[PDB]
Amino acid sequence: GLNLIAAHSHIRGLGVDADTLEPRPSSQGLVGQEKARKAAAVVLEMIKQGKIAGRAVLIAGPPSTGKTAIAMGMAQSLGQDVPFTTLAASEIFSLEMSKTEALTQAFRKSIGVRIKEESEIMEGEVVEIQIDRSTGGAKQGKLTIKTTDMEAIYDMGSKMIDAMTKERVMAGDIISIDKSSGKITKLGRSYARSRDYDAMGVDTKFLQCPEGELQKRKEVVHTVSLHEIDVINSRTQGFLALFSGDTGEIRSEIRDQINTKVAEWKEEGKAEIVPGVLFIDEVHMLDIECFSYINRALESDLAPIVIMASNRGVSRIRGTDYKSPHGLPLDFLDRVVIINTHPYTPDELRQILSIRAQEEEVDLTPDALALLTKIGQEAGLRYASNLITTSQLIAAKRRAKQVGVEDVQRSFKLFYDPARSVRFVQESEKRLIGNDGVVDFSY
Amino acid sequence: KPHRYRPGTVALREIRRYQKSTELLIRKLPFQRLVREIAQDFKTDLRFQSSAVMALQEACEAYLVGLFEDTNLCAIHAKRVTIMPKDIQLARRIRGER
Ligand SMILES: Nc1ncnc2c1ncn2[C@@H]1O[C@H](COP(=O)(O)OP(=O)(O)O)[C@@H](O)[C@H]1O
Repeated sequence: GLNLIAAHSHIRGLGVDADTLEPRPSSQGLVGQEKARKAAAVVLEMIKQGKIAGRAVLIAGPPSTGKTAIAMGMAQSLGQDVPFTTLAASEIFSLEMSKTEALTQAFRKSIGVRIKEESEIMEGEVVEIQIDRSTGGAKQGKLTIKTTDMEAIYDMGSKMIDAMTKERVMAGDIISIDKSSGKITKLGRSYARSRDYDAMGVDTKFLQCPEGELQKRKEVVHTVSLHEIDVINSRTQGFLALFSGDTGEIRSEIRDQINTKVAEWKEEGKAEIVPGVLFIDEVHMLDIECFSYINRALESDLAPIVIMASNRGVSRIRGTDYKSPHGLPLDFLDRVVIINTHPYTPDELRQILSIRAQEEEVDLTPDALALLTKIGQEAGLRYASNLITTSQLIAAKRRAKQVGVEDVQRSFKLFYDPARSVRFVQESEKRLIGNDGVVDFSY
Repeated sequence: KPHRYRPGTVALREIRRYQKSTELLIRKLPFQRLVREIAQDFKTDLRFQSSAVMALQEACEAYLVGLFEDTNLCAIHAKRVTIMPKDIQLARRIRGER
C-alpha cells in the first residue's frame, strides 16, 4: 500500500502484560528494554485513566536505545481512543507564529472533545427517479428505493430534487442520504443494473444492494481537539487554516472563552473531555524561553501528558551559554520524571535484527544472522539493520533466494559504518575541507 | 334526420368482421418500437429481423385475442355483457398466470 516498510513498522504495541504491567521478554515487536517498557506502561495506564493532568516524562538514553520505539509503542497501544500528537522540537520555530504560540497549539491539539450525535440515514438502490423539470425546474418528482428487504417510493421536495440532479442520481445507483443535511453520497453502482451504465468504463466496480431497512439512526462519535475549536473561531473559515496552516497567533481571549464553554458542555453532559499525549521528540532542540512556557502550561487543567526524548548528555542549553543534564534547565527537569533506556546485549540485537528481517521480506541464513549480530555489536544496531536491506538487494542481483554471508560481506565492504567513516575522515583530513576552510586539491 | 343504430348493433358488426378476417390488428411501426424499447433493457445494439418482429406480433396478438375470449366468458359468467379488469384478472389467475 501507501505505507512502505519503515524503521518502526514492526512496532505493534508496547509488548506488556495488560493484567500486571509485567513486560514480556519479547512481544508485539519490542525486545528487552523491560524496565523502560514497564515505566512507559505505567504512563500509558494513567494516560488512559485521564484523572492526572500535565505530568511530563523524559525518556533518556544513548542513540538507538529504543526511545522512539517505546514512544511509537505507546502510540500503537493507545490507538484512536486518545489524541496523540508527535512534535519534533524543530517544528515550533515557525515564521508564521512565535514559538510559544506554536507550543500552545501543540498542547491544544492534545485534548479531545468527544461529542456523540445521531442522524437518520436513508440508504438503498435507486429503482427509479422521476423528475418533471417542467422553463424552470425541480417542480415535482418521485424516488423509488429498495434494499434486499424493502422497497419504498417518496415524493421529493424541490430542494431534494436539486440535490438529486446535482448528484446525477440514476436508476441502479446505491446512495446514502443524510436527511437533515440532504447530502447524497453515491456508494456505488448496483451489479444488476451494470448494463445501463453504458458511459462507465470497464474499470468500473459494482456492488450488491444494501441490506435491511431503508432508514435507520446511525450514531457518530466525533472527537475534536481544543485547537480545532480555537482555529474554527478565529475567522469566517477558520477550519480552512487547520489544513493550509496560516493561523496567526490565536487571541488568548478566544481560547479562554472556549475553555469555559467546554467546561459547560462537560457539566451539561453534552460532551466529554479526552486528555491525550504530546510527545516532544529530541526536546533539547527547544530553547530556554520554550521551557519557561512549558513549566506553567503543564499546570493548566487542560494539559495533556507530555512525553520527551533526549540523546544529550550534560550539554549547552539553547538560547543561553551554560550547560545542564540532557541540555534541559534544572528548573524544568524538576518537573519531570526520567525513564532510562540502556544499550542492547548481543542476543537482543539478534532478536531485533530477526524482527527487522521479518518486517522486510528477507530470508537470513543462520550464519548471515550471526554475522549481522556481530556487526551489530561492533558497528551499531542501526547500521546492521541497514545491511539487511542491502544484502537482500545483493542476493537478488546474484538471484539467490536466501541472503548468505557473501551478501552481508559485500554490504559491509560497500557501505561504511560510522566509525570507519570517521576513520576515513581522520585519514583524509587534507582532502576533506577542515574547520579552517583549508583544503588541498593536488594529488 | 340521419339514421342511428342501437347500442350493440355495430359491436356485433365489428365482431363478425374481425372474426372473419386474419390480417393483423396492431399497427406495425408502433409494435416495432415497443419491441425495440423492450429489447434495449436486455441488451444494447440488438437487431431484430423483420420476420423476428412479425413472428412476435403474431404470437402476442394471438395471446391477447385468446385472453379476451377467456375474459368474455368471465364477464358473461358474472351475467355482464361488459368485460372489466377483474375479468382479465380472473382469467389469467385460472390459467395460473396471475
Ligand atoms: N527494544 C526494541 N525492540 C524492537 N525494535 C527496536 C528496539 N529498540 C530499538 N529498535 C529499533 O531500532 C531502530 C533504532 O531505535 P530507535 O528507537 O530509533 O532509537 P532512538 O530513537 O533512541 O535513536 C528503530 O528502527 C527501532 O524500531
